Amino acid sequence: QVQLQQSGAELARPGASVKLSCKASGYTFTSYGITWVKQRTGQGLEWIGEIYPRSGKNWYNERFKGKATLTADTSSSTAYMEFRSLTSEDSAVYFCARTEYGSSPQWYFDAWGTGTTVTVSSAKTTPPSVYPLAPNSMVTLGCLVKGYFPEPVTVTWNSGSLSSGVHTFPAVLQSDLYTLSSSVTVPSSPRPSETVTCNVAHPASSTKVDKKIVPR
Amino acid sequence: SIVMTQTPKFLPVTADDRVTITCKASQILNNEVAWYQQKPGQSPKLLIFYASNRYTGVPDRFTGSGSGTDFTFTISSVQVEDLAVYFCQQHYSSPYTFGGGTKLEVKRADAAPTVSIFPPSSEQLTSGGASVVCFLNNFYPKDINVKWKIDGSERQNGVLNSWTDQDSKDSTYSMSSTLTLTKDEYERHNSYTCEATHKTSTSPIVKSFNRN
Amino acid sequence: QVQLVQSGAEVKKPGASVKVSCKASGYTFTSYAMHWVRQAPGQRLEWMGWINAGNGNTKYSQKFQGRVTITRDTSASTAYMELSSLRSEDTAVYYCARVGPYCGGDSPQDNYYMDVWGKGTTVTVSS
Amino acid sequence: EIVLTQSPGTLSLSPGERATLSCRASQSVSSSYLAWYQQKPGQAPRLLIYGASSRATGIPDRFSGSGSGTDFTLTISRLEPEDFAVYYCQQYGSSSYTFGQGTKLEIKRLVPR
Ligand SMILES: [Cl-]
Ligand SMILES: [Cl-]
Repeated sequence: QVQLQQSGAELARPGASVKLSCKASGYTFTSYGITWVKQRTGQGLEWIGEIYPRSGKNWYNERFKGKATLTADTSSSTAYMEFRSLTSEDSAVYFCARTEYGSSPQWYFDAWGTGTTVTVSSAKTTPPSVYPLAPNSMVTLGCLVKGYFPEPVTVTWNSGSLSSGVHTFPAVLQSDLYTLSSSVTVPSSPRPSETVTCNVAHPASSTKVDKKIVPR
Repeated sequence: SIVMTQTPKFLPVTADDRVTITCKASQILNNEVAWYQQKPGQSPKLLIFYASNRYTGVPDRFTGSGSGTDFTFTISSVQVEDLAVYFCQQHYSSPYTFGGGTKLEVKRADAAPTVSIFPPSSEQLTSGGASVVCFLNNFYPKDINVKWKIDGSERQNGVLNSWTDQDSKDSTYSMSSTLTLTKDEYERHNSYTCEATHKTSTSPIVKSFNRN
Repeated sequence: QVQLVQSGAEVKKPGASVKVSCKASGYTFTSYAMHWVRQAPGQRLEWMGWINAGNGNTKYSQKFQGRVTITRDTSASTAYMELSSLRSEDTAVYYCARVGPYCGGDSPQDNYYMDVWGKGTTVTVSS
Repeated sequence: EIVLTQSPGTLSLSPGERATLSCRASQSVSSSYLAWYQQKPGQAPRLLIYGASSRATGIPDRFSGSGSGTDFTLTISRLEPEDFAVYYCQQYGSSSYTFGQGTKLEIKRLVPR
């Protein structure tokens, strides 16, 4: 089983540097190459460069030569990519992948790694402010989770007893913080008669909040 | 930097449909084109390499062909487990470049968005801020526009939007638009409105509330 | 285990053509180049041409341009060598050989020797 | 073209002795583009040395490659009966791929003693 385990999500400040890890297992590390691909959330892939661990020889995309540096440690079967002078444009998911090799590098990648999410920001760990959202047969309620950093948060409704008719929207960046929203739809008889509560947790700040949706 | 023009970018499909994805290169290649599958929140998986060759484990319904400038990737009969984004890639010369991608979705009957507007909560107003939230839930197709109006005056700045992916159950889409003001300006106006423009209706779906 | 299995011996008349096959197994066929070599009775090893099993590009010897045709079949992991308008001097053993694996050196040219050889295909041009 | 001239054409030696084969190029060739091969009668050639001095997989230590430029040398430390065969050198640079005429390493015939 080919496997490329990538380090945890990196959080760096602008102008700082980061070094991503890519530990390989399930095959002979020195028999293949390791490329790195950039993927900004919601769009295509971008090739960064290549390294051949057995010899250390590396190829680069001209766009990343000064910013990225590819190394590898055959003793630990780990590939590294160091980024310098980080900017908001560098925030993305970074994959490592194993490259096919024969009589020469083939430059297509048959095994991809976990994926490391890099966030370039100066924000500090901030807990969310959870705000209820209140206004026929159905009733739609909401839960506004605003001003937290970093990702992620978890959201449930009545401790999970409300699972159908629920969907949470992706977080957006608002004032260098994250803002999220969750929607729950229940029959109009259950509420306002029977309480509806949104359970929000922000593991990074070690905060839990339960906000009851009150009618106006 | 060779350009791989991949079409279509978005493709609705029904189970057992024949999917055909095209990928045109900006210059003449031999056959160094590979194809990848990426499911939401997952890593890409190689499917085809050198235009025609399947990778280990790939089912037979996935095929690829082409040479020179035109390359095609076909699914004989799409399955539910095949719903994902598909990329072509050229492994001919450096820098190696991928296509724009092709996202599949489950075809579905049209559905109008259930619109719901929520005024700022009492809790939030204790912080000098006010967020008006608008939900546009369970509509198809995905294409939709949301417009805000304060006392009938269109509002642009301060509006952040967010879209869900296609729901696994009802195969619908949902959106949330959030107008965020200061408590000061929020109290300078009376009515607040979000208008949803969707192909299911020639006139927008309007929801409003009065701060008083 | 890397193996190149060639087709059986051939006996042709002058003017005919012959096509030799080279079934490859034990490695990614499309990731390597392949050489074709012949050796006439009591003569040197003679290079004839190589083919990129991936894209199919070929380079032929100038002593054989026009007569030799090297092709590939990725679906079958088989290379082919066709020699037309045969004459007595073409009586020889024809070999297919895969090149070596790319070490991380200057260029793949550092490993375009004949790493793995086939066992040979005898072609005899009589009468 | 790049012509390779091996010498001697025939080398008659006994087991236990040292054999020294020479491959001379008409032009200067990079060491990384020089290969040696061994061919026993009836068999197919076998890779022996690549890159002028790198042994192929499963090649005894008594085989050693050397040289550079226009003069390359294959040396067999101590001859074993399995080592008597034909030996070809090859230049596999970008230009073309050419073999030498080959050295015939024979078993020396002796007078009774
Ligand atoms: Cl990820
Ligand atoms: Cl080798």
